[PDB]
Amino acid sequence: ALTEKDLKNLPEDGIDSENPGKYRNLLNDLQGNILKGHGRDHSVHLFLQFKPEQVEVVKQWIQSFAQTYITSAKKQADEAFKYRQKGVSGDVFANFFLSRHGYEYLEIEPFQIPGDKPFRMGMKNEEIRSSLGDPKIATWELGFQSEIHALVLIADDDIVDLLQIVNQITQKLRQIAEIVHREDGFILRNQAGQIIEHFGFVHGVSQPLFMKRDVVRERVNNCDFDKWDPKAPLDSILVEDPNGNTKDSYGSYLVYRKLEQNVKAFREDQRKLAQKLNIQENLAGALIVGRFADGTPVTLSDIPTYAVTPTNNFNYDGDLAATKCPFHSHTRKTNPRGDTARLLTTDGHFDEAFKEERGHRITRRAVSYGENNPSKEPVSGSGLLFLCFQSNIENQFNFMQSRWANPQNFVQVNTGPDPLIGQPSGTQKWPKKWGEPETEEYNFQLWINMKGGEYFFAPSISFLKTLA
Amino acid sequence: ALTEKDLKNLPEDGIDSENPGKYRNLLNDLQGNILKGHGRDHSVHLFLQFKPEQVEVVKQWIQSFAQTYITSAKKQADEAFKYRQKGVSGDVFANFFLSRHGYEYLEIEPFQIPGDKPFRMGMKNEEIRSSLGDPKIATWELGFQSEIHALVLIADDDIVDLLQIVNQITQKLRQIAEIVHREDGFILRNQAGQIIEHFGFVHGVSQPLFMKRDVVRERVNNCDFDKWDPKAPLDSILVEDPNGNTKDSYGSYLVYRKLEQNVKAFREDQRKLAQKLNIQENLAGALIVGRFADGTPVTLSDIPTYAVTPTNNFNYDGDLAATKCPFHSHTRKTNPRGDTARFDEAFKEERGHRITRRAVSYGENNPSKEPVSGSGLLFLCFQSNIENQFNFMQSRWANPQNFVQVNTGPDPLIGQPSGTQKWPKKWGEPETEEYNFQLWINMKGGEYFFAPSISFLKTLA
Amino acid sequence: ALTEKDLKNLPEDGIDSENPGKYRNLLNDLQGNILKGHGRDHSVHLFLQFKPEQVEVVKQWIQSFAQTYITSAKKQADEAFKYRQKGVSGDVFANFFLSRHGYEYLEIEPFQIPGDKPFRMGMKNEEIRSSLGDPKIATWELGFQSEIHALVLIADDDIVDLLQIVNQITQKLRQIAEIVHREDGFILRNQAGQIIEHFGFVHGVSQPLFMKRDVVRERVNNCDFDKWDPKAPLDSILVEDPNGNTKDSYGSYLVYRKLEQNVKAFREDQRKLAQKLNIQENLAGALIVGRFADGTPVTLSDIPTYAVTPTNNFNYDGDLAATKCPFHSHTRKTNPRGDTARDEAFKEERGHRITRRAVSYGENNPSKEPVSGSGLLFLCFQSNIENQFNFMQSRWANPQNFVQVNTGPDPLIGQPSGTQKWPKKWGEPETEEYNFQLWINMKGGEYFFAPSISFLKTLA
Amino acid sequence: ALTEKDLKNLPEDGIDSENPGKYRNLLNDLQGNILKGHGRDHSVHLFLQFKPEQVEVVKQWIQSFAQTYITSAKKQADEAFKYRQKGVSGDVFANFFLSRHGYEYLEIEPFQIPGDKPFRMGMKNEEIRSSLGDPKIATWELGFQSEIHALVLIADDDIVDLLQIVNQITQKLRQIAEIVHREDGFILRNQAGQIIEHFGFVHGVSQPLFMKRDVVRERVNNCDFDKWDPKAPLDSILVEDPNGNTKDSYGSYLVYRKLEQNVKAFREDQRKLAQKLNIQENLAGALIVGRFADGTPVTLSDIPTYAVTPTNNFNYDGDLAATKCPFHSHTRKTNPRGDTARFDEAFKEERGHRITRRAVSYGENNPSKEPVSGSGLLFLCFQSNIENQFNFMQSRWANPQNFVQVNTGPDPLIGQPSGTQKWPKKWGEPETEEYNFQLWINMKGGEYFFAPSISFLKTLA
Ligand code: HEM
Ligand code: HEM
Ligand code: HEM
Ligand code: HEM
Repeated sequence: ALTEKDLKNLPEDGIDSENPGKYRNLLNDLQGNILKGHGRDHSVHLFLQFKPEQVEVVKQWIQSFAQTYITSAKKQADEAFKYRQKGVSGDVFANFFLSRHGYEYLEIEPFQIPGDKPFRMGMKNEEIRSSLGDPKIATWELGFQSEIHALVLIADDDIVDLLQIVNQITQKLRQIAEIVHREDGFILRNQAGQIIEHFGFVHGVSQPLFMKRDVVRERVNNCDFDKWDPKAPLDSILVEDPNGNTKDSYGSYLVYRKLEQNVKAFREDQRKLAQKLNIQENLAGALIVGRFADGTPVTLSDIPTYAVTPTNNFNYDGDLAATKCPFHSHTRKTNPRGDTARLLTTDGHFDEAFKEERGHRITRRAVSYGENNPSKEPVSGSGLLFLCFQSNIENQFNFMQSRWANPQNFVQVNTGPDPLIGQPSGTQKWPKKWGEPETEEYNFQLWINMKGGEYFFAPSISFLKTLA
Repeated sequence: ALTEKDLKNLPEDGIDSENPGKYRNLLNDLQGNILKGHGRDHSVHLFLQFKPEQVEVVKQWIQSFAQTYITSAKKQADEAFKYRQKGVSGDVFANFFLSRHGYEYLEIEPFQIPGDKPFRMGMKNEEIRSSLGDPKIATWELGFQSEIHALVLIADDDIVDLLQIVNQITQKLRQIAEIVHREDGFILRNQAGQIIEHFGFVHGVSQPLFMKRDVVRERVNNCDFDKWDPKAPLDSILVEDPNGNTKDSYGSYLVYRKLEQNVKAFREDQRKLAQKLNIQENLAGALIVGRFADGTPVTLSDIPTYAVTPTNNFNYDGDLAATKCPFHSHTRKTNPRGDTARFDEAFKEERGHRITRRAVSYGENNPSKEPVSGSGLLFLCFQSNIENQFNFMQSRWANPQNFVQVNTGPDPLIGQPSGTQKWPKKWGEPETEEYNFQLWINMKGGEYFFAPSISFLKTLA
Repeated sequence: ALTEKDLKNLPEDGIDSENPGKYRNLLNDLQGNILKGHGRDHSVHLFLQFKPEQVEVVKQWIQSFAQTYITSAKKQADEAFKYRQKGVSGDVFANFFLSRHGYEYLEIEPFQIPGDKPFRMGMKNEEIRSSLGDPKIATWELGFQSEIHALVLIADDDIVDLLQIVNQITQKLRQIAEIVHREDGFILRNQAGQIIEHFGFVHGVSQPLFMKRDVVRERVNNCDFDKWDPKAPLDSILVEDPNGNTKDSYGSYLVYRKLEQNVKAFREDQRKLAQKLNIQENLAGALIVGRFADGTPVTLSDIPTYAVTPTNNFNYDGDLAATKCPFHSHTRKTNPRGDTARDEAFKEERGHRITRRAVSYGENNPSKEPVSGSGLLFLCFQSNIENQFNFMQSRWANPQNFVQVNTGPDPLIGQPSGTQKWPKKWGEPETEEYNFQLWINMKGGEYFFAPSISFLKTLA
Repeated sequence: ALTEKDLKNLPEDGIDSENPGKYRNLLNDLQGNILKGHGRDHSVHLFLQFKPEQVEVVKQWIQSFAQTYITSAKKQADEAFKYRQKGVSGDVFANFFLSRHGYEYLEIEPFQIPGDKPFRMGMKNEEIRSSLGDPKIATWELGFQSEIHALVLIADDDIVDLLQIVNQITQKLRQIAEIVHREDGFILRNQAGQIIEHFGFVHGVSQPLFMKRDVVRERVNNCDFDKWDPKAPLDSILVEDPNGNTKDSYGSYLVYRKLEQNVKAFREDQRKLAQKLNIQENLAGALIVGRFADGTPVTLSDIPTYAVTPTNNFNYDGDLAATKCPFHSHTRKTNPRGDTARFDEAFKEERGHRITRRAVSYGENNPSKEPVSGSGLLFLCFQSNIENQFNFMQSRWANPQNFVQVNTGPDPLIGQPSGTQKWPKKWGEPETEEYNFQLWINMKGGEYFFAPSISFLKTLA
């Protein structure tokens, strides 16, 4: 019975998984890892292509997997609650995702396939590739060149147990599917214990928030959200599953991209940038990313502050000319925190324009691959397994990459591409002295390579359980 | 060339140790641990009485110690910078302090001895004892009953190495001095990794800030400064060293007090208070201290809320009647945040009484245990004027029953003598009930010292 | 050159990898993990079926794998030496094995396929199954019911890294092969840090030894060799690779069996046995296995004694009537230490030994009691499967009359189960009958050959 | 009752601390750390000189320390038992030792002072120094140049708590004694978790054994002692305390020596030796010490075996020509395992020279580093006769060039003065080459003490 209103407006404290009220049925039929990350230290990603002419036994397998393993949002919350209260660790965590091709394999009518246009086109689609600035599909890792039908995600803190359970699951799975690709994701940490990505920066700091446990935690640590509200409405991440079987059956769209990071070359380019500007290497890093390695926002400081829990309580209102945090910095390109509402609004509707800007946000659930020692500097074979959720790929991930990160004239003319993820690489203007207007041009090179991926839908659990 | 102006007004971002500008010479000749704490996990405190008739060899020893070991504020900042940037751990940290009696031992002329009156009088002085409400000197631990000339402080994160270095240092030291007392300080922590004191409360939260690294961290991570500005001027902590060699030779006055904490009895009294008011035990704690054990200010909340960086950008403007945080609570007694001004001139004066705390713990290192005796706080603080700062805070704020208002009662944590407080029955409502919270902290000994400029110590012989 | 003499007689200190003498060329072309275990904490086992009509590209893949990853015995020894001397870890460990079906897929002429008869027949063969007392092939786990061509084994101490490297390897591999089954092996330990198996017993103690580093360690730290000599000749494990590129090209035959252990039921049966005999649970365990859980040989003691290096320099000469260690106990069945010879007969008895390279699967917490899904990935090497593993199972463990009439089957591994006679009091003759049940289930496996490296490097 | 027989013959399984039988009174009145090491990870050593004319208050202090802190052998065993059985940690461990000078300070009559001649002479005695090959007393560290009366030893696994307890103990102690020197001992370990000394070799492997727990553990791990019996009779370590309160009152003589180890130079010398002989560096180490770094005996192997618990089950009967383990190697010099008997009576006499080691490390705690000075071994050992045990071992075995055979040369590790050894070119073959391995251990000070019975100390005042 959830209305338009209920989906467009998050409660003030978020959705309370212990007292869900009208969101109870939703949480029971929605898969986990969407509204709140599964939080497990290890994961396995199995990309599947179902075997020809085996539709009925495939459906039986999916059904059994949904009955036995898939974790709902309610189950995810209950497992976290039982762990905190009684030290009892829960079952493995599991998600199941379908591509558009997967829906076709399953003989679901076109009109019943999730409607998102990028999801239907697929990440190999030439128009999609062109719009993202992505490389040719022939450059992708072999696993991703196959037609992918589905993704199985299994996660757990105990790696050896995770491997055993995966090996059990795969016995029946292999009868009906080719496993065309596998990843074993993990969480990289720095010596302070912060979660980082391979270039050494704390990662996952700024997220749309939905669940009470997150909202309340973030509020107490971010000054009552007095500079930035991280809450987001449910309709920025959920969509009705057109084939769900409850009054409140929802899913979300997944973007999966394997992003290789050339750490050695990145560090060299960062040092060179620092030498050219005659600044500290750590500040050069902060100008590229928008934060110091520890998470300190460069809009707020020209030095790292080393807080283990970095602040998210800022906007760029004290930095309108972007002489502290440049317009090109990754954080400011991907989350303008109002820049588009000021700079690109001429009818004066700041509030409406800011709401629209905020509607482009993505909910990240990324993990690392490759080298697990963060002191090392891999050239290839290490990076980020980029996963994010949204209700509209065209308006969220694709928008963020194609309209914000890539273009040289966003948010203002001659900003240049995002030096971390913008394709193609180009020219940025860097402040010589933090907080002062004079800049110098430097072409920071793109040290991230797209190695493959796909768009999926996370269906409602009831859909999956009644497929056979 | 630092002027009156430079000393009375801190720069907006504090003193930048990596780009010190006009403060460069000051930072080279000022000892560390004053403007910013040494931050090491372990320390050794050696209290000295120099041996009679050995003035010249004592001076030679002090000179060698200053040349080899003493850490300047600049060196301290450089060691932290090298550690962050390259993982290289620095030398051991060291301070050296002299008492007035120590200056006299060294045959320094009276006009050249630091001028602070409490420092000159000494912590054993009867007037000082009476003013502080302190116990009789005959009750102090034996080590502190000796005439103390100096204090050597050595600190390091690696405890075993620290002990070896100390044992090396003490070989030549014992030739020229009696070590009359030793402490081995350490940092107590809660399960979240926050620094606490033996009663279980997060500790060292609210400080005067001077250095850029501290000022910016606080501003960025603790919600800016619009309710409470933690910056302080240099003249609230530094004093020109009358015997320094440089144009910018400064020191500071140290108060050292060994404060024994009866954890078992404190917890019992806290439970009895809670049960008398029919409130949660954690809230009873918060009414005694002014914060919950997790650091949550009781003026802002009647429950703990677990902020990772405990809140400090607040004042009592939403709590004028003190029915959330009582006037008697330790934090509100020791930092009234404008109560005395209730303006601008009066608040500046009020803020001039602040102290810069550099305390460490002694005794039991397992924070789950409940020692009765032999555990507590090695209370160290710095200031430019002991009469106006530590002594003022203890004698005029914490102890009196009529500060800040009539019948407030003494600070139930540190006030001497103990007395009667009025406790709100319901947080945020006016009705109170009287309860005599007992004093569970005992003064076991201490002394006042001066941290001299490094150049003074390096050219003493 | 290696002569018959060199293969039939191990040097007194074993083969010295750092000064190999006449064995130098052999160690260069022989895969690791055979003469000495790879010693890595984690492993991944990938069972392969090559895709139809892709023989040439399969050969190219195998060749690249042999050039890039396969660890020789010389490389294995060098990696251990560099690790001890300089702390440098070095590469992942890798083996590659072929089944007879794999040889046929690769269009290798029959006269060139390794000659061992069980190997050629395959572990699914009905005569093999019957001989071993094995269950029907339809009861096997699904992965093992496919026709298996090859096994890729990759191992490393750093599990996360191992997983990344495996995922890299499998990208090109999947183009030319189905991965029909996977295991992730790991090492179970007790609180003292000794390697154990799921029933709780220290495991991997008694082995044929070949390399100096093993021989000397064992001699120095395990009380010399005067009661039991653990050395074995190279011809008890190595076989000439008919397709190697020199006369010094050797391989070995691998037996792989997934053996599920019902820990819960085993412990109950052990407790019931102990109650029936009115003895301590731990002694009942020792009578089943031949050792206490801590490794203490039950022939030597009726109590555990916690030796750090579990004892292996013993025989049953003080226990001829088997009233301390019964004739049915697992250790005494699988290694009679002279019972069958009661000189030439003892040498023959010792020729049946197997070199074990097993690892665990399933539950990694050894305090738990899984019913199914946990056990031992049993791997062993030999030069002659008929005379070694198959002999040990079919002629020693299984039969009721080995080593003497009415001994009964090995209560741990004997198939089918039956009746054992158990001493009421250790060291005294009176026994009582009890049918210990079989709590190990064969879930699948295959026989393979580990070829010489030069064969694999020049296959395309 | 204890008879001559009981003291000259250890029971087959050693003394059972849980069931002591005839040894019950002995274990109550005997200090710990003698028959079995205290096994604590940290210790503090306080060397004392009692203050002139304060004999009676010194006696009262010693009495209170014996009543409150000193650990008997029985208490030590009970604390270990409770810890294993219930996880309950015990009190700190403590010993108290007196020098001959300390006995004289306490006005104990000469006939009542322990009779051992080296003990009475003192380690500063010129004839003692000459006999040991020791350096001039003026080269010792300053702390050891004082007249030392006593040594207080306090030990615990929890370093911070140990420090606090020591600081408490020293308050009353300082009233009646000068603390002339302090060490903070610790246990150095290699990456495998084995206890090592600074040169990197596993240390403490071969010991005389007395207590059942040790005897049984060692027996099971050493092949039922079939090559070497490590047991020793009680009279090789215990001495009747002439001033104990019963006939079951015993003590032992302590040798304490601070031995500095030049790790950097030792490693260079080892590498030079290896290059000259064209052998592996690890084997060169084994030829110096008698064992590889991991403990593997070089008499048994020319390669390390890396067993975490090294074997002790060997003698040199497979190596009579000493071409595997040279006659000069430290282990073979200090424990010939029958070389001097080459029988039964001579081997018994040879075994009577053994010492029971209770050493700990000082200085650098990171074993990967290579200190030149300031790091080493705090060498402690016990015996019933210093002349026949430690002094005999150093002066008659380690030092002489003609022990055990002509032109063996000094022990290259500890022999003073240094000289020439003959090293086998190829392990197990006779041809040798001369190389002068240098002495990289420096004696920095020490003293001989007696560990008195507890009853003596408890009734001293
Ligand atoms: C290997 C590739 C990438 C790296 C290393 C990376 C790194 C980071 C870092 C260090 C942060 C700052 C801390 C945080 O809030 O998490 C961040 C934030 C973020 N990144 Fe990325 N990023 C990557 C790819 C992407 C891509 C492809 C997108 C979207 C198209 C994206 C969108 C975001 C967003 C939305 C934020 C949060 C901005 C905010 O709310 O302040 N990132 N990224
Ligand atoms: C064992 C004795 C003491 C204990 C257990 C103790 C405990 C605490 C605690 C828990 C806080 C709150 C957190 C913080 O800001 O650090 C605090 C604050 C403080 N204490 Fe103490 N204290 C002790 C002695 C003293 C003494 C003797 C003084 C001065 C005479 C003092 C002055 C202060 C001041 C100035 C603050 C900061 C108040 C603010 O700015 O809000 N304390 N103390
Ligand atoms: C899950 C199945 C099995 C378990 C739990 C198991 C367990 C053990 C145990 C605890 C030992 C004693 C310690 C040792 O020397 O390793 C051992 C020894 C041994 N086992 Fe097994 N075993 C299993 C299967 C097999 C099979 C199938 C064979 C051969 C057909 C075998 C052959 C041996 C041999 C040869 C020894 C060494 C005996 C000796 O030399 O004293 N085991 N086994
Ligand atoms: C810094 C000085 C010394 C070092 C580094 C050192 C090192 C060692 C090492 C590595 C061992 C072999 C393992 C073991 O403990 O059994 C050992 C054994 C021994 N050392 Fe020392 N040692 C030192 C000084 C001394 C001195 C001064 C003596 C006697 C005068 C001595 C007597 C012994 C004895 C008796 C053994 C055992 C011999 C045996 O029973 O096999 N050591 N030493």
